[PDB]
Amino acid sequence: AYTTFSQTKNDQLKEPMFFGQPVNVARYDQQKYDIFEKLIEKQLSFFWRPEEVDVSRDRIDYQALPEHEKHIFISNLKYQTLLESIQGRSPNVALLPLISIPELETWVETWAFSETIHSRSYTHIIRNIVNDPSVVFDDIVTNEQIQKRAEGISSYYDELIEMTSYWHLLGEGTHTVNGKTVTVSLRELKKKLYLCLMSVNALEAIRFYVSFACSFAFAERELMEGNAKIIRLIARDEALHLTGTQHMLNLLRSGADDPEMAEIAEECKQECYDLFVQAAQQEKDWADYLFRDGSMIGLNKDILCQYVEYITNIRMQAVGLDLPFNTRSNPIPWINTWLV
Amino acid sequence: AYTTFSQTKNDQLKEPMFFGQPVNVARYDQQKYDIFEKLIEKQLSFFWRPEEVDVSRDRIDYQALPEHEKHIFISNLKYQTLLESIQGRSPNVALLPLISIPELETWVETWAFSETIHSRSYTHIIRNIVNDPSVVFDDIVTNEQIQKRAEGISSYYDELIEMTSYWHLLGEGTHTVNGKTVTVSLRELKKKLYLCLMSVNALEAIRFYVSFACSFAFAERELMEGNAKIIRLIARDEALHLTGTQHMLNLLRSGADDPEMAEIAEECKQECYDLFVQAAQQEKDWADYLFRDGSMIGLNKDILCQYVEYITNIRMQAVGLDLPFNTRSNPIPWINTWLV
Ligand SMILES: [Fe+3]
Ligand SMILES: [Fe+3]
Ligand SMILES: [Fe+3]
Ligand SMILES: [Fe+3]
Ligand SMILES: [Hg+2]
Ligand SMILES: [Hg+2]
Ligand SMILES: [Hg+2]
Ligand SMILES: [Hg+2]
Ligand SMILES: [Hg+2]
Ligand SMILES: [Hg+2]
Ligand SMILES: [Hg+2]
Ligand SMILES: [Hg+2]
Ligand SMILES: [Hg+2]
Ligand SMILES: [Hg+2]
Ligand SMILES: [O]
Ligand SMILES: [O]
Repeated sequence: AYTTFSQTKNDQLKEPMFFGQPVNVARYDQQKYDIFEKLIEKQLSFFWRPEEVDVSRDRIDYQALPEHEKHIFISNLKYQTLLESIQGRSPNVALLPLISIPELETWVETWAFSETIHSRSYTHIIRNIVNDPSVVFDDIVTNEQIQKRAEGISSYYDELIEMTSYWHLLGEGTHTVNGKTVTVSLRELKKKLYLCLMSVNALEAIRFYVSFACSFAFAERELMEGNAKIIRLIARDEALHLTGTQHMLNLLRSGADDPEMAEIAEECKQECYDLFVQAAQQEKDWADYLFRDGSMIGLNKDILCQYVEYITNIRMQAVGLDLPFNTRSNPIPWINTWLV
Repeated sequence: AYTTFSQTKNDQLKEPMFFGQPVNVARYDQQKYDIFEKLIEKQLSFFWRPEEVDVSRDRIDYQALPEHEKHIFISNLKYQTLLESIQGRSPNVALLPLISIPELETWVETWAFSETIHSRSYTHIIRNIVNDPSVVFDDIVTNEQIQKRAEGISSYYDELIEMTSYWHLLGEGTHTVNGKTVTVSLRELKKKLYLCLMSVNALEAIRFYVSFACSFAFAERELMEGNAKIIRLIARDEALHLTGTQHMLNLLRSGADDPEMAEIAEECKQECYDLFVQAAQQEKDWADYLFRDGSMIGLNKDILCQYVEYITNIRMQAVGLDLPFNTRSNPIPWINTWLV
């Protein structure tokens, strides 16, 4: 029941963000929520080309790094690459088919595009600091430790995508597919989308910032400057991305959009909460692998765990969730230098 | 089923363009088909922003235009806008779930993004010439003369998408859904893909170029020059888009990527041929509506039909199809000043 151009003439200002009539005409002279049009404009003004960034000094710095520091740097970079690869395609494949207002549709496609740029920036770095990029990339696929911290992200997207396909193909109701009773509930699909959004928020607002911190710890040492410039540009984009999800989520919560969504947000707020807690624990567990061969002066498991609790509390409060961790001050104030 | 991150470590250099294992790691240090990485690079270097183009004098030009000429200009514009709206979302929703090599996946996302920039530019133009955009945007959805090609185009995409979902959910075989038998064949799915692709090639290589001619005729008379500058940038991007689909199609029919595709394409060559002729015929018929109240300088029914046939022959030959029209030289050499 999905269409690349619905023939019904509809008022796009009255459609909900998700699950309404598929978007027809892409117009930008008006919007239901101008925040998304503002995000598109901002992201477009931030356009940057990875290959332009000079990383010729990074090869020297990297090779000069002690084995354990190279391990920290490379493990962190491989994790960023993993998430970036997923973020480049998922917003488009999982969300795009469910959007019913033009400004949000284009925001998602712009957001997804900026992610491929980030992935390209990572190839640019890897390619210039290692002899064979294939070892780094192949390792990303295997290596349980990396897939361990990312566990749950791709599977959630995949589940939303599958449920969406059933909805579009069969419509709401109880069906019989190859002798099996398959239930298709729009309410259930909405919750899956809602929670997918919460997970993407946790991903970009928490997981990536923890990685930024690890990257900048080297920048603080006057090392890996090329990579540092790239991380600064990426973080600049990420701030827009998480701003977008925080708005989608808080707007759905307000009851000003789809009424059922506000009900859903309230109904499963414990799931939203649990999603962040698990995400936070995963970042902590990752520390054991990251520092397996040793840590660095101002970068270890304790400092990383403290930062996770710090950033998690801030992100959760921004979407109206109770705080799971004790409140504390920024364990690494030096990161402000590299951010904003 | 589809996944946003296949856990199997595979060789992306040996996967076919479509239907192979979903792409995991987005890497750009290597590629099976170099052309896609070059197109991404070129498209990025062509980045531009509609808002930066001065279109301040187009409103006065449009108002002074004779009624029939206003009709010609606005009808043409509405058609282009319709097509960009489709091209912005469709490549992503339709092709992404079927791509199995990284360079092709990112090209499609970059190509799609590029299309949203074009849609944004049309809003920029429309807002600075009618000061009442809604009338223009709503007519796109319902205009009978326009909503004929749109239907066929959206139909190919929609059918491919639907068959793709069935394949991903149920796989090949004979299934039952609520008392009905549902057959899923990979051969038929591959044919549909080959068919969207051929149709998209005609959309960008023929349909849009005819519209470019409709647009630059005004520029030749030093009118609607704001619009003209924007169309030049769009046509510049379009050359890359058609180059992309041409390579996809030639690789698929040559048998170097998938022997079954080469086999399938040879079987439906007559269908493809007719598909191309039909597209050309729709563009021709559009002339009766465009010049129903009179034609203009250097542009009329006969000239347009000549250009359609000239362009169609070139594009079809480029993808290995026979020429349906009598050969001739460019009927409007002056167009080359705005194209290539
Ligand atoms: Fe990113
Ligand atoms: Fe992001
Ligand atoms: Fe376009
Ligand atoms: Fe195009
Ligand atoms: Hg998700
Ligand atoms: Hg860190
Ligand atoms: Hg819920
Ligand atoms: Hg919640
Ligand atoms: Hg802690
Ligand atoms: Hg198509
Ligand atoms: Hg024309
Ligand atoms: Hg064919
Ligand atoms: Hg064809
Ligand atoms: Hg003709
Ligand atoms: O990002
Ligand atoms: O295009």
